[PDB]
Amino acid sequence: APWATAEYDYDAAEDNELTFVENDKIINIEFVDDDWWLGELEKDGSKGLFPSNYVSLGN
Amino acid sequence: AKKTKPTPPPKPSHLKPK
Repeated sequence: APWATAEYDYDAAEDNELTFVENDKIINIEFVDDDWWLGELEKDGSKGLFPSNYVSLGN
Repeated sequence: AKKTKPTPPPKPSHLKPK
């Protein structure tokens, strides 16, 4: 799946959101939702919905 | 806390715990 990088220290506002800190790499991205995609952190392997606007897609 | 991060926009209500 697509991948993305974090641009802001995101602290998952709703619980089942993902959480990352700037320059954080995200992978295995999916289009679970138009606005919140799902991830997998390449650095730690964490998955969760994230507000695509808090991150930039590397694809 | 952070000072410079977008506001996590709405969330499709079908993607919440439980």
